[PDB]
Amino acid sequence: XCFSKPR
Amino acid sequence: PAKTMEEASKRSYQFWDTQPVPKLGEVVNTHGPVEPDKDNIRQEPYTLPQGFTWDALDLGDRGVLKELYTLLNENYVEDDDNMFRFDYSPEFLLWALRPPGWLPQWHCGVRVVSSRKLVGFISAIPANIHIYDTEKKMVEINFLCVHKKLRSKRVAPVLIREITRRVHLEGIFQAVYTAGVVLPKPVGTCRYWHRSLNPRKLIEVKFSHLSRNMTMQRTMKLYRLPETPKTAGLRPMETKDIPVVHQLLTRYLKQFHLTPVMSQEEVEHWFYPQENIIDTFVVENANGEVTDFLSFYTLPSTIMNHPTHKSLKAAYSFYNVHTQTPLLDLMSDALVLAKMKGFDVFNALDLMENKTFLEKLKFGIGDGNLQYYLYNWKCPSMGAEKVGLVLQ
Ligand SMILES: CCCCCCCCCCCCCC(=O)SCCNC(=O)CCNC(=O)[C@H](O)C(C)(C)COP(=O)(O)OP(=O)(O)OC[C@H]1O[C@@H](n2cnc3c(N)ncnc32)[C@H](O)[C@@H]1OP(=O)(O)O
Ligand SMILES: [Cl-]
Repeated sequence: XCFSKPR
Repeated sequence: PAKTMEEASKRSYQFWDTQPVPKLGEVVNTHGPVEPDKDNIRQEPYTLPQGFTWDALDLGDRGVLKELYTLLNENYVEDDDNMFRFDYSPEFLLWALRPPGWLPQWHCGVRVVSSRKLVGFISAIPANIHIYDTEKKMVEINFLCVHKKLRSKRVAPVLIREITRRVHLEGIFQAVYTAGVVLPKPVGTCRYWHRSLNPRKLIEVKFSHLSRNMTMQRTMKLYRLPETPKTAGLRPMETKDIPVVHQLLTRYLKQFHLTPVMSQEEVEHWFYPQENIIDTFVVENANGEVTDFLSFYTLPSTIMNHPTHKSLKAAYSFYNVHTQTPLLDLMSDALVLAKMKGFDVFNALDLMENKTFLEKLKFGIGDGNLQYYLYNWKCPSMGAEKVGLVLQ
């Protein structure tokens, strides 16, 4: 539901 | 949109102010509906802009399923910098959209009248939800999508109102959903974390890049994994395991404040392994007793505008239940299994007890918050570690 990638 | 609570404080929500949700600003000290159940429901579908029509999608029609795949593959959620887009497969969509109790009218599409092109979608599936001391029949809302050429034209508020109407017609008045944007009003805020499995690929596609200061060599060695899991008696879930997986999950989830309440049929649907959709492994011990299980689902993404790498293969932590095997050992085996199956990255939220293993297993914190929301239900917010609910 929400596309994350490493901070 | 507003992705932080900062940019959201500075916004006015013309649509969400009309809806039975709490205000962003207020803080909640009560438990219960925002408004009473309606005993008469609008019979007519809401009006769409001229040239568009409602169409309920029969996903049993392979051609219709493919139209939905294409709409989502081209227009659904992207990362913050427009580098990756979710690429839900057709078979995954069938899994997520036809659980027990699914209704065809809750697969709510929008089409162009002339061309019949699918340009909008929203869905609802029924679920029993345990929220603090209350259990409610609800729907889960998923896959809200408006074609890119049709955006910023109020189509999304109409899709929300129309699925609300169709859910009300069936006597359900609460819903649960998630989003990467901040809206009135999150019941909990979770953070995605990422575990590199194929760090080479992840860096050449700029999903991640080298921590300072580290070589590609150090980075690979840091993320290497065993070639086989370590836990004794780990094996794929089978039909005979459905009751005990149901029992384990039910007891494990009682310790959290927002959870699903699954029937045994729903347990079979959500956990019985399907290649390229959902993987579930149980621990059968030396006495033949199933004492733990781990699960993760398959959700790849399109890599946009890239000449050589077209897709990222992501695994997502689903539900992990431990009663004898340490959670850390369970999740370490999940990483190994994902690596074996060809996944490039393993994603997990910081909900349930995941914070106890994320850093130790070398997850890196992501840039994405996943907000959890209830519709027409007022209750105190909770910390991520009390959220015991995972959606697709
Ligand atoms: C009882 C049953 C009840 C069931 C209903 C329960 C509620 C379900 C609610 C939906 C749960 C979905 C769960 C999932 O699937 S979360 C996934 C959301 N999907 C995507 O992000 C796919 C890619 N994006 C899109 O396709 C479009 O940007 C969307 C579809 C978002 C339209 O976007 P567009 O740019 O064309 O906007 P507009 O001009 O049409 O309309 C603007 C209004 O839309 C509000 N908005 C924007 N994004 C979201 C969002 N993600 N959730 C809820 N509301 C959202 C926005 O704040 C504004 O309201 P306000 O700012 O004026 O107040
Ligand atoms: Cl269907």
